[PDB]
Amino acid sequence: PVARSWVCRKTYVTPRRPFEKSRLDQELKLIGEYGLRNKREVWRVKFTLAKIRKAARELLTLDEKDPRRLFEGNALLRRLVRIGVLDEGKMKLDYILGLKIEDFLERRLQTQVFKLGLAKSIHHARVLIRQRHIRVRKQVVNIPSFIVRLDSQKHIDFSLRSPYGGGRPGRVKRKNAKKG
Amino acid sequence: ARGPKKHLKRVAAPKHWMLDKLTGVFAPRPSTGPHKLRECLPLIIFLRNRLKYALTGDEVKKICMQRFIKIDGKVRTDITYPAGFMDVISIDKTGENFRLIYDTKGRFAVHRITPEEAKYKLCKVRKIFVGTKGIPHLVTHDARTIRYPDPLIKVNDTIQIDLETGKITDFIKFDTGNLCMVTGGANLGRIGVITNRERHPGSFDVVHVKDANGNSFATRLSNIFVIGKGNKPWISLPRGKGIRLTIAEERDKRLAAKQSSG
Amino acid sequence: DTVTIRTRKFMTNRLLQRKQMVIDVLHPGKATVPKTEIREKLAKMYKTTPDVIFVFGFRTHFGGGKTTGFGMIYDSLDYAKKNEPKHRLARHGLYEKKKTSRKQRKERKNRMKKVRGTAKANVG
RNA sequence: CUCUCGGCCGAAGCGUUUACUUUGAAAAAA
RNA sequence: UGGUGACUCUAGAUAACCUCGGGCCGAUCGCACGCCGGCGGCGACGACCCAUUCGAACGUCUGCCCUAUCAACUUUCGAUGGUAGUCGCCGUGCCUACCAUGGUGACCACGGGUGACGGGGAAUCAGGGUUCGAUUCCGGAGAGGGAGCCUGAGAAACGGCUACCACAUCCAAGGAAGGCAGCAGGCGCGCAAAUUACCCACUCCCGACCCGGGGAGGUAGUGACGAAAAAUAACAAUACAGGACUCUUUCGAGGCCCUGUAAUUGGAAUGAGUCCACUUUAAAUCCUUUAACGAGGAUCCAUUGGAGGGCAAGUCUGGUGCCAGCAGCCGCGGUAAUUCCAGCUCCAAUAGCGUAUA
RNA sequence: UACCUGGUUGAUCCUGCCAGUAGCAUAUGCUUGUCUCAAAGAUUAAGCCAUGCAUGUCUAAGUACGCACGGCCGGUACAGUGAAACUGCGAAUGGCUCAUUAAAUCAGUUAUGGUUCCUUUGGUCGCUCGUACUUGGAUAACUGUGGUAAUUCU
Ligand SMILES: [Mg+2]
Ligand SMILES: [Mg+2]
Ligand SMILES: [Mg+2]
Ligand SMILES: [Mg+2]
Ligand SMILES: [Mg+2]
Ligand SMILES: [Mg+2]
Ligand SMILES: [Mg+2]
Ligand SMILES: [Mg+2]
Ligand SMILES: [Mg+2]
Ligand SMILES: [Mg+2]
Ligand SMILES: [Mg+2]
Ligand SMILES: [Mg+2]
Ligand SMILES: [Mg+2]
Ligand SMILES: [Mg+2]
Ligand SMILES: [Mg+2]
Ligand SMILES: [Mg+2]
Ligand SMILES: [Mg+2]
Ligand SMILES: [Mg+2]
Ligand SMILES: [Mg+2]
Ligand SMILES: [Mg+2]
Ligand SMILES: [Mg+2]
Ligand SMILES: [Mg+2]
Ligand SMILES: [Mg+2]
Ligand SMILES: [Mg+2]
Ligand SMILES: [Mg+2]
Ligand SMILES: [Mg+2]
Ligand SMILES: [Mg+2]
Ligand SMILES: [Mg+2]
Ligand SMILES: [Mg+2]
Ligand SMILES: [Mg+2]
Ligand SMILES: [Mg+2]
Ligand SMILES: [Mg+2]
Ligand SMILES: [Mg+2]
Ligand SMILES: [Mg+2]
Ligand SMILES: [Mg+2]
Ligand SMILES: [Mg+2]
Ligand SMILES: [Mg+2]
Ligand SMILES: [Mg+2]
Ligand SMILES: [Mg+2]
Ligand SMILES: [Mg+2]
Ligand SMILES: [Mg+2]
Ligand SMILES: [Mg+2]
Ligand SMILES: [Mg+2]
Ligand SMILES: [Mg+2]
Ligand SMILES: [Mg+2]
Repeated sequence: PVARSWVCRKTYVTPRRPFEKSRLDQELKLIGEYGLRNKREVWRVKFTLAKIRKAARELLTLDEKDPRRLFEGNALLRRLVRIGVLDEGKMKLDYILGLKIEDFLERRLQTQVFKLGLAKSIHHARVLIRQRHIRVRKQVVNIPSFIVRLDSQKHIDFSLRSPYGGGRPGRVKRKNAKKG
Repeated sequence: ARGPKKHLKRVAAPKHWMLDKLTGVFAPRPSTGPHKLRECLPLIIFLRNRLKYALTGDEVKKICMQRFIKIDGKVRTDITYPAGFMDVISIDKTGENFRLIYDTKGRFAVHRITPEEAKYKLCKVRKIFVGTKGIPHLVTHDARTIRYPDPLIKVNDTIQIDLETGKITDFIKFDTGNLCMVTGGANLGRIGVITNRERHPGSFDVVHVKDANGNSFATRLSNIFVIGKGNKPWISLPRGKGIRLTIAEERDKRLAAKQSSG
Repeated sequence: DTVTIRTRKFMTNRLLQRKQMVIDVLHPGKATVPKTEIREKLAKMYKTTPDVIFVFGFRTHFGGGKTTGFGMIYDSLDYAKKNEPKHRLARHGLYEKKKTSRKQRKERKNRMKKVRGTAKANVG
């Protein structure tokens, strides 16, 4: 026996019919627009949303007055709000089922950086984050798919270590300055 | 297995000890003692985990050998010596005195006490037997056995015991209109007043108890422990007054505590 | 000149004779501070000598701003010498281990498991 | 559904007995 | 006297009993030293017996996969029950003695089989199921096979012992010694599985013990079982090539959007690596932190299967000519092969992707 | 995500299986830059096993006359560290494996009023009317004489 945790999960599920024009096109678009790495990333999101839709659907069969529906529901809606997907107007239970993929593909750090206009192309963005130029609050984030909370959005920066915001020049300007 | 088992696997440890999966295969395996192992606390959990005083088993060991820790006024140098419900831990060096009571949620919590109140404890009386030239005997839940008690003490009654002399000062009889805590069970850690007690011959006796919020619940009589006479508890109560919370209201407890924080 | 010591959780054990606490370190440009340095800053806060204080378990957060650890500060040097787990004393160089391996004393053990009384000492 | 004690209500009864149902307490942790 | 739902309970009184293979009553240890030749403080072991804790051991009720090419089964040798015992730690056909003739069975006994340790669980799933659970928790069994005991609170113990069987080591030939289904590692079997590594620092355990010990455990090594995050380029100009909005009857114009291709230019950005020092840690390692070097073409280059239909994608180009061959299935190959063998192209998933098998 | 396509006929609607399609585990082929986790001689042979290790243990408080050390002051019975050996305790846990085992094991459920229990915790421990200011013998380490090719023999 040992001191080790065995728990783990799969973060996605692969589609039932491998080849269909429809799926392929729709998922390609999703890939291109948000600058994802592979079809997996799409299925990943698609699956995380899918879970939520399951929880909701299995609350909705319960009566309103039930303690569990009230409590568990309010929690779910709350998480869903503070990530930025839902609004506080729509904060009823059913508007959950009214959710689409794009909505999570919104709140990825990769896209947020390109929306805030810190990077000038979506792909430029994915590079920029991975390149450590990007930071949240005081924290440097190395991952393109890092879902950005509603309240943590107001500070997303250029990370005072970097050339861009933090005033030390990179390797490349260093060499051209050592020649001149 | 030939004969008794000396280890405890970490995972099979009693839940309310609050241990982690990650830091070992084992857990402390309370030494044999006064409180049933499933139910109790080992000194080493309490001292290094609840209190944070010591980091490791070893630092604890160095604590008990300076003979600091006293349980019911006597030095216990065994680190896995079990302490249990209604028990007193006195640390002379810090002047800190802990009694062990159950939380609302069913865990032993750190609960601090006046050096005054620390001089006694409560016990449940498990049975009464006469022996050896007609001399009556008490057996507490602490396993302390006591002779020549007041004949008025019957079973499931609480006694107040001076920790100095180990002699009963006075007692509380078990009846409706008295004030109890559930010691183990589903409802463990709750506090209420006995409403009713129903008797099924050949089985467990069922007790109903009502709150300060008026909620009612049942347990098995063995799990009930009579703390106080009428509405007033003899022991200090823990910070949570001993009334449980629907999750929902607890969330709002937290939230209001977040909005009033700042 | 830019290094910062803050101390987060802090407690005093009368019974281990120590001020036992969590150490936070800000070091924006530099690599992680060495311990022999951090002891000095820490020391001049609590006014005690360097000797008596022991810091360990330093961990640096991703992206290189901060570092977190523990430290504990003993009343007398001697108290430390009793209470501290030995390896930490040895990083200061006070205590010294024996350099015999496990195979060593194991082998010797099973060797002298084979002889009677005074002969046991004659083996190695 | 009804009488013997105790402070009009609790213990005492039973009503044929089950199945079904709701509720309680007990259901090791992972 | 006290207690239960209920005692042949607990306590009391009477008569006696008391094991030489003996029951209790302390012939013991330490530290302080003090008091009126005497007195005593704290502890350590002991101890019969209660009670308690950890249990353990037997019972209660309900629940298991396949099989009729197993329909009757058990009872002279206990089957079922009775009465008295013996044995045991006690309840009991547990065993003996004597009686009775029972007990089980289509609600599937009895017998056989199981690539059967049972659970907690796992995989898959609309609802219902089906399959798997040797494997880290709980329970059971076993230490080459059987059997039998010493010791003890506790084993019918195997890192105790005594045999027999099977194996195998040493020998001066008389004798002696064995038990990896602990860790490593080796052989064999096989489609199928890691280092004769370092440690008691953590976790707990044992001990006369704060001090000793622990292949329990921890840490490294090997590791594409599997699971998580995630590089292989981004940008700008031009060069066009293009396209959409605007203007113009058209020619054309646009400084307005985009896109590709550029054996086009351009410096900016970084990790992979190399590598000082820190940190990490029992000592190291890794990660993280950080100096120094470190990105322009075959480099610091992505591969695995496919390209008739199912099923996403070629009426290409050269070779083969019912052969070599592919092809899960329908099928393709007999001189213009959209299916073979290849070059070009594109297509699916992507640090993964195919095959076979449950 | 409550899902189906190809295949019998000249063509059609069917019953119907074969084939496809997605997971999941074991193997395996080709390939492989980064980081976090992590299973791993179960299936067949509960087949066999060199070598090393895996269980020992002392406080102030059971026995010290080893000079082994020192050790002081030396008629102090014993100052003190202390190998060994006697004693006490532990070796019944833990670790491994899954051969056997089908109301057996096992799970929930109950019982012990039908029993045993080292230890721990508290109880008891001048309740008995009858050499003690201390009793008897032996044995181990140690000293020595030995035996046997051979041992954790004696
Ligand atoms: Mg075992
Ligand atoms: Mg009962
Ligand atoms: Mg559970
Ligand atoms: Mg009989
Ligand atoms: Mg009998
Ligand atoms: Mg007979
Ligand atoms: Mg089997
Ligand atoms: Mg099975
Ligand atoms: Mg199993
Ligand atoms: Mg294994
Ligand atoms: Mg097991
Ligand atoms: Mg066995
Ligand atoms: Mg074998
Ligand atoms: Mg023993
Ligand atoms: Mg045996
Ligand atoms: Mg062995
Ligand atoms: Mg064993
Ligand atoms: Mg092995
Ligand atoms: Mg081979
Ligand atoms: Mg393998
Ligand atoms: Mg250790
Ligand atoms: Mg040690
Ligand atoms: Mg191991
Ligand atoms: Mg490795
Ligand atoms: Mg593979
Ligand atoms: Mg992976
Ligand atoms: Mg590396
Ligand atoms: Mg390049
Ligand atoms: Mg190819
Ligand atoms: Mg081709
Ligand atoms: Mg095809
Ligand atoms: Mg097609
Ligand atoms: Mg094929
Ligand atoms: Mg084909
Ligand atoms: Mg396939
Ligand atoms: Mg036909
Ligand atoms: Mg046809
Ligand atoms: Mg099929
Ligand atoms: Mg790196
Ligand atoms: Mg095997
Ligand atoms: Mg098997
Ligand atoms: Mg011995
Ligand atoms: Mg003991
Ligand atoms: Mg005692
Ligand atoms: Mg001799």
